[PDB]
Amino acid sequence: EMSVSAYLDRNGKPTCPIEARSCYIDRENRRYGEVRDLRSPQDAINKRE
Amino acid sequence: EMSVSAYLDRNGKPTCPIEARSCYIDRENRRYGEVRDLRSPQDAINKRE
Amino acid sequence: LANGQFALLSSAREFIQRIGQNPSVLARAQLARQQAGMVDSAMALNGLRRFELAVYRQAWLRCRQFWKAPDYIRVTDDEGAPQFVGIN
Amino acid sequence: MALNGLRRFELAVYRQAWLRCRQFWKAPDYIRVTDDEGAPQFVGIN
Amino acid sequence: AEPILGYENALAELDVDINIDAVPDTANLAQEQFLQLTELARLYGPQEVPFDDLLELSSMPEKTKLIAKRRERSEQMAQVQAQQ
Amino acid sequence: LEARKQPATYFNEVKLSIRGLVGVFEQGDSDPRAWPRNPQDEDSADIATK
Amino acid sequence: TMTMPSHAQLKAYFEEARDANEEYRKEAFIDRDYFDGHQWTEEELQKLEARKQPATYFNEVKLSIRGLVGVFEQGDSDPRAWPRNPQDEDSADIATK
Repeated sequence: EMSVSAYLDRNGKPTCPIEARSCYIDRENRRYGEVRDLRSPQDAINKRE
Repeated sequence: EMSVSAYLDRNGKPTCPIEARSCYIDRENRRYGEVRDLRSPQDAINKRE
Repeated sequence: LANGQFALLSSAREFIQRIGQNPSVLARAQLARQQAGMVDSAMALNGLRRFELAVYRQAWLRCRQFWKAPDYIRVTDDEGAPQFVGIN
Repeated sequence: MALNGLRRFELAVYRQAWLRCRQFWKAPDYIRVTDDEGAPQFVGIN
Repeated sequence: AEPILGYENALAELDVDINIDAVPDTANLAQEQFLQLTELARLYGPQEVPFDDLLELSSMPEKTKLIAKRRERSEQMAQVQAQQ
Repeated sequence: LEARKQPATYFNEVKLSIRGLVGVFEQGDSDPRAWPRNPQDEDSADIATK
Repeated sequence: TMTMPSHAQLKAYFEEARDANEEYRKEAFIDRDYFDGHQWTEEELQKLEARKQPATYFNEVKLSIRGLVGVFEQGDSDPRAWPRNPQDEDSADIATK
């Protein structure tokens, strides 16, 4: 199926309903989170054991 | 397109709407921030490890 | 060179507790966590609240154009409710 | 410094935003926002 | 009249008599109006800051369906204290 | 590690930093609310929060 | 008086502002990818792999920024106009509404 989107917006024109948000962004477009960190300080507890 | 700017100012004459501000300035015109510092004391934790 | 390894693991069991394990799991009496612990988790916890109240805004646009007059009366349960939202 | 420097940027845009909602809003646009007939008489019209 | 300090309106301009400045956050302007009234009403008391002046500009969910069920009781009682 | 006949131990200290950080968000939940911007016939149109 | 500038002294303005101010603008992008990982250059990262060594970093410069934005982000502000003298200037304080 293929049609103009049925849902409107605050201006009256039809738009998208999908909404989302990411935690951090990089210079080239990466979307990392929180556990992108705590990996280099956590391979140094498993390996130094 | 090319025209006289449409937006006025507090004196009546047409001006710019763009406004901005930088953190620090140098003798020759550099615009550094806060993490221009904390790089020399932070390459000495990664390297001395 | 094993006492040089114990002093180099214990430098990484302590950083892993200081960058990550701040969110009120460290154990002062509601001062080293009410102004000192919840200000390091202020970004990306007051960023997820901003997503959550941006869906409620996107949900009033959908329960406006589809709910006619006898649908506001079923929910709020008062005859004379849809006159306050721009109909009749 | 540089936290009472960013406040100085933020309240310098609000100043730049009253100049734009003055020269473009005519008399029936102040009444829609503040919702009181008899509001634009206080800002230099009529 | 003429522009006297280069002010072509002489009623509301940026320099003289507006002075944009920041302030801490609220939800609506009625709630900010509510905070510097109960602070001021606390020093005087419940003698000269009554209801309909501190309940009306509050931050209570349903008050229009409560301010009219209390205004009616001070009106069917005033018909007793007038006909008596 | 299996060729040295050694167990493969790990100390999962990165679940602790997430499990207590979701639990702050998860406790302070919220139901929505609409604020009428000026009480001249705008609180009557606050059926929306109901 | 004169006429409007025509496409040769407009590229000559954009190109003066790219020939100069590139010393910090190429340096501020180093500061960007210095607080989200990437604290190792491509020559140092190649040599650590020849010793079969992991490339560990302790990102202690995200901590100093994440708690410093969070002070600004909590103490937010809605605007406000102050009438300078209450002789018919508080009536003209519809502006803050």
